[PDB]
Amino acid sequence: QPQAKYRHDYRAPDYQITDIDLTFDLDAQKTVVTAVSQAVRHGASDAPLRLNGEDLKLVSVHINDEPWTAWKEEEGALVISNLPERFTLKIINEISPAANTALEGLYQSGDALCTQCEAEGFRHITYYLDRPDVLARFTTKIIADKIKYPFLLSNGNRVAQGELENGRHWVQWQDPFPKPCYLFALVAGDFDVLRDTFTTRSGREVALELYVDRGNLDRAPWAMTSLKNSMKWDEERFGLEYDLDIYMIVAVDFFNAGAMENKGLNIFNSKYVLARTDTATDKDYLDIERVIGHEYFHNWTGNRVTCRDWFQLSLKEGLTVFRDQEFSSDLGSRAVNRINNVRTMRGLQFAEDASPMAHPIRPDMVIEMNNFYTLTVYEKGAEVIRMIHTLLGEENFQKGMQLYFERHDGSAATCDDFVQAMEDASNVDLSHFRRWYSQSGTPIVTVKDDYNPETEQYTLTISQRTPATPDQAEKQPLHIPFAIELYDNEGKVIPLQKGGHPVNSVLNVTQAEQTFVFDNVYFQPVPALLCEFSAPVKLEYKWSDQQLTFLMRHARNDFSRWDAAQSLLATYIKLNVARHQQGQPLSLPVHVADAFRAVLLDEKIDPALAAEILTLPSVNEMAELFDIIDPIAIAEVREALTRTLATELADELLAIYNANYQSEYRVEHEDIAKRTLRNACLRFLAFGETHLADVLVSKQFHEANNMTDALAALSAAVAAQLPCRDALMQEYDDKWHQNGLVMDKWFILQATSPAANVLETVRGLLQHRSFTMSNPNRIRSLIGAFAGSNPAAFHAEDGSGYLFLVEMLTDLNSRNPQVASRLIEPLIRLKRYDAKRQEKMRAALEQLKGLENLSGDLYEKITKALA
Ligand SMILES: N[C@@H](CCC(=O)O)C(=O)O
Ligand code: NA
Ligand code: NA
Ligand code: NA
Ligand code: NA
Ligand code: NA
Ligand code: NA
Ligand code: NA
Ligand code: NA
Ligand code: NA
Ligand code: NA
Ligand SMILES: [Zn+2]
Repeated sequence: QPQAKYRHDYRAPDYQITDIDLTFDLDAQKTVVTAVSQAVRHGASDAPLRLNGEDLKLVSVHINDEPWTAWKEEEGALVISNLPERFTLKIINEISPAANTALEGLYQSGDALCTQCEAEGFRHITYYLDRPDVLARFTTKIIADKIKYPFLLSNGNRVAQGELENGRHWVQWQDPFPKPCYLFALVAGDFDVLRDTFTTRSGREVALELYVDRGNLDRAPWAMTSLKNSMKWDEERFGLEYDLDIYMIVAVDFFNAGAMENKGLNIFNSKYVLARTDTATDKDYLDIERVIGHEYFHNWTGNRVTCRDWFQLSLKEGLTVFRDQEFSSDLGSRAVNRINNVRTMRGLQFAEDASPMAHPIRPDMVIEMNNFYTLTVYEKGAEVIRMIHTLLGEENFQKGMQLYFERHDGSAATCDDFVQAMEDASNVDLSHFRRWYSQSGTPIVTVKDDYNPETEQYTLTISQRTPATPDQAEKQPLHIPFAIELYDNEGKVIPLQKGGHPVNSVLNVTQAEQTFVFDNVYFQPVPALLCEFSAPVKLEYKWSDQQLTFLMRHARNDFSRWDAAQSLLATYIKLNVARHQQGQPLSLPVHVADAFRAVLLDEKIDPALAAEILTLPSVNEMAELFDIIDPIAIAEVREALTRTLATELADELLAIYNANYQSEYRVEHEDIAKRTLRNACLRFLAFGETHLADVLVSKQFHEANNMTDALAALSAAVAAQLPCRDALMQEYDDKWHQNGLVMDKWFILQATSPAANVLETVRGLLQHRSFTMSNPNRIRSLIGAFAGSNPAAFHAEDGSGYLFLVEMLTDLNSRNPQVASRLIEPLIRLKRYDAKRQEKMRAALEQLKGLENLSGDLYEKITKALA
């Protein structure tokens, strides 16, 4: 069952493989793989070649065409001894795509065959040096039944093709860029193809090809459009062009993650490709955009420069997430992007950094590498890259990117290499900054202020510390870029300065405790603190309600207005959760409701921003405010708050809802912002007088000319338990049952229902005609949404949620351990809950620990959780 691997153990490989020639005789039941690799020894003469392989049937081994006798198979490996220094290795083996339920390696997605090799899936295809610092030039020949698999795709360009007897054919591909094997891809199947072209700024014409299941071609143009937008943006912002002749994307229905950046042949979860205005929401459109961009941006940050080892995952993922965010932000509402990314950081990643699974963005220890494709590596990773950007500014940051590619193009690099490039290009010292790579947990930054009217000085006294996490007992101060702005009482910025000279508004918070003194502060300021969430930290500062509403009215950056609103609410969320636990109803000062009233009626606020201020923090974001989480109190308080605001703001809500009506549906940023505001008003309106609400919601649902508006109405019906809910839910089922992606939204609504009988409805749905345990998207929509997005039901006092999740994980552990491990995450958070909950959650985890054939993926999490 073991065994953890450790970053500090990295060693350069004893052998390299420079070129690999693959042939697949493809069949669902039995695929024959022939792999001819050119190998070179780099380590000691007597070192055996250790190849990784899993679930392979070895047929033969030859070395320079000599059948080899000096080898043995061991657990996960083929160990070949007594080799020359350079030689040709030839392996023949068999695998069975149809048996592959874990969806790693070569597997079946409906009638298609496709691959997923990151992290360590290639070893499920043949015996190989399945480690990302081994880089080979691939040539791939695919042979298959012509009728079942008319399209035979791999990385690169087509260099040969032929027909064979018995209705077979083949295509051979060649990719000139050396690659680690996690970037190998193969697809075989029968597809509709949308083809288009992008012309790079230096005049290279790239053929673009999007492969979708037959009948899905009508849902492809947005994705193709987003790809072109991605290519253009990476040229304009980063100076990067695509480096091949063709760019293929294949949308498949059975896929564990969102998508995969395989060189020239990305494979996508169809969730992040398929859109039409009646099937997909504005959010889907902007997610498709994000993820198409992300995989495209990987071509440089990931493919042209790869990872020395898997502990360096954030080198590509943090950076590529930063890039997808800058892309979304440049194209759309930068404020909305930042706000949402901050909501994700505070509401979801902070929770992980306080969990038993906590790790630094560059982990030190890993048992199952698929457990480290995390909010931390990705989202916190990007926040770290963004801190570098904050510290260097754009021009220097882009010089660091240039030095990074100039030094590392065509190699496997480390996080440390990236930091060094940024430091050397910029001349900004990032020694201390590197500690963000090696330390887990969320720093807490404590600020106290003092204004001195005699000296006309404002002084901030800033402290930091990070609590211990289960993985690390010593913690040390980080280099926290801590952006401020100071406002006079009319809302003007006060120049920051000291002893005659300008001071940078990004303060360098590097120690446990420091003081910063600003001079020439003629009037007592109101500060904005941690502007743009300039570091991924908790901020402890004793805001007055009035300072916060002042900021809501006057802060220069849209984000600071939002964030001031969140700090205003936070006090009253905490108040009312304590009240709720004593049986006391919601209490909200009049002046708080008035601050949201003012936002509804301020004509000068960008509606994109108004919408976000009028979107209350989620139950996950609310949970981050507390030492011990009470999910039932949080959920009832969020409901009560919503009903309070609905009552107090009813007329203003209706007015803004009506004013933002749009007869034309467009996927355009201004339109989206208006719709988002409209629908934010709708959420409150749904909790007004019952009949009025029922009529308004039902009308939106029935008269919508797009899925954004239909879903928002259905969601509101569900959330407020309106009388129309059952009829609208049944209508959506009747209309959409045949469409998995669209039914996923309905599964989410079912799983997150506040109805008393939600669990029972969810169990029933395991037999629904649109549900299947074979499909990860369906799993995550129904089961995962219950456990992870309905904490109130998941954490029902009778413990029924935990038992339900145990039953589901008991199946998934064997079927698909990666989706199992995603779904176990809520149970591993047990120590945030009260003792009675902890006790039932430990018991659920102890049941799981006892499973016959416990996957490594779950073993890792369960062990940390029970510690
Ligand atoms: N492969 C990623 C998603 C997309 C990406 O990181 O490139 C994951 O498995 O979570
Ligand atoms: Na071959
Ligand atoms: Na073996
Ligand atoms: Na990836
Ligand atoms: Na990559
Ligand atoms: Na923008
Ligand atoms: Na595994
Ligand atoms: Na994976
Ligand atoms: Na809000
Ligand atoms: Na949380
Ligand atoms: Na906008
Ligand atoms: Zn990625």
